[PDB]
Amino acid sequence: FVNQHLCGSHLVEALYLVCGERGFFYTP
Amino acid sequence: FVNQHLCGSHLVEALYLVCGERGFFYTP
Amino acid sequence: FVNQHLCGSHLVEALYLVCGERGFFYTP
Amino acid sequence: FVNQHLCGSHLVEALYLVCGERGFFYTP
Amino acid sequence: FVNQHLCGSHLVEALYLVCGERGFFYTP
Amino acid sequence: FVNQHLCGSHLVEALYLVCGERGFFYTP
Amino acid sequence: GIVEQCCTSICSLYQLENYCN
Amino acid sequence: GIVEQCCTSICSLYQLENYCN
Amino acid sequence: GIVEQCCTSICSLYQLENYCN
Amino acid sequence: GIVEQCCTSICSLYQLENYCN
Amino acid sequence: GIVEQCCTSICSLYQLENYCN
Amino acid sequence: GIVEQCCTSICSLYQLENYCN
Ligand SMILES: Oc1cccc(O)c1
Ligand SMILES: Oc1cccc(O)c1
Ligand SMILES: Oc1cccc(O)c1
Ligand SMILES: Oc1cccc(O)c1
Ligand SMILES: Oc1cccc(O)c1
Ligand SMILES: Oc1cccc(O)c1
Ligand SMILES: [Cl-]
Ligand SMILES: [Cl-]
Ligand SMILES: [Zn+2]
Ligand SMILES: [Zn+2]
Repeated sequence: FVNQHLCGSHLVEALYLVCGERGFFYTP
Repeated sequence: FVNQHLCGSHLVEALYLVCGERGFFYTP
Repeated sequence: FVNQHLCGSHLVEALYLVCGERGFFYTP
Repeated sequence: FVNQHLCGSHLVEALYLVCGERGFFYTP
Repeated sequence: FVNQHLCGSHLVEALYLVCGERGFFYTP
Repeated sequence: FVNQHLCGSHLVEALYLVCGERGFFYTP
Repeated sequence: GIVEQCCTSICSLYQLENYCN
Repeated sequence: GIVEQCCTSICSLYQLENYCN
Repeated sequence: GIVEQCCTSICSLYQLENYCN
Repeated sequence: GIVEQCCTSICSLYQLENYCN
Repeated sequence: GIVEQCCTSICSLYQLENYCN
Repeated sequence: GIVEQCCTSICSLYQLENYCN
């Protein structure tokens, strides 16, 4: 639903910042 | 170093949109 | 309402990415 | 080419905020 | 709650743009 | 001048995430 | 148009592309 | 302050500007 | 996983860090 | 265009308003 | 990697799709 | 300031925390 899709996008930005040069897999 | 860092941020958002339910992997 | 305003902002980023060198008109 | 592309992304968000209900046009 | 956290993040971007070289304090 | 401006935008989002309930100050 | 359509259901990139020029 | 005000109604750029330094 | 966890409560940076590689 | 004007100098909000509909 | 390919040239959506799971 | 320190080198989250209230 739209709210979950929009939250994800914020979630990936937060992961980008936290994970740094480690990276991440994103699976929703 | 700031440019690659800021580029990655954009990259992550684009991968989020293009990958949908598959998710993606981000390796810096 | 706030939720629609916030959704729009995501919507324009998604259009930017999809439309590429074609561009878009955004009308809410 | 990446710099204009990443600039456009910011441009689009700013136009969204400044234009409100009028919307805007984005031509790259 | 998640919705308020997400709204904040949009709020700081809008303040960045409006306030310009003046800056701002953000207190939630 | 555009580069510092676009960097600030990213900076603001990162400060939002790292500071949580404390908030932050942004001085350009 | 776009807001009523894409803020009520997730629009795919194919749906969004209809709004391009 | 800002969250109670601007996450319950759309704040215009003029409303937001009150929070500038 | 991440969406059910972090879209229902605010995940801190410490919670998010669990999803890093 | 907006990219020539506003990716080479910082455009004000007033200047950006020239690209509203 | 994606940073070498896509921070030095503009990657299309098709190209970005190579980094989906 | 933050722009001098953090737009010329990548600031860690620890370093960014120096600009919290
Ligand atoms: O339905 C939507 C709403 C906002 C962004 C997006 O990619 C899709
Ligand atoms: O009321 C709001 C909330 C968030 C961003 C914005 O521009 C306005
Ligand atoms: O719980 C969340 C959801 C999205 C972004 C974030 O930093 C935390
Ligand atoms: O000149 C610019 C470029 C990008 C965003 C901003 O709003 C101003
Ligand atoms: O080549 C790129 C770099 C960053 C975002 C974009 O999606 C494409
Ligand atoms: O050094 C920086 C610059 C911008 C965002 C980031 O969080 C770190
Ligand atoms: Cl949102
Ligand atoms: Cl950028
Ligand atoms: Zn959002
Ligand atoms: Zn950027």
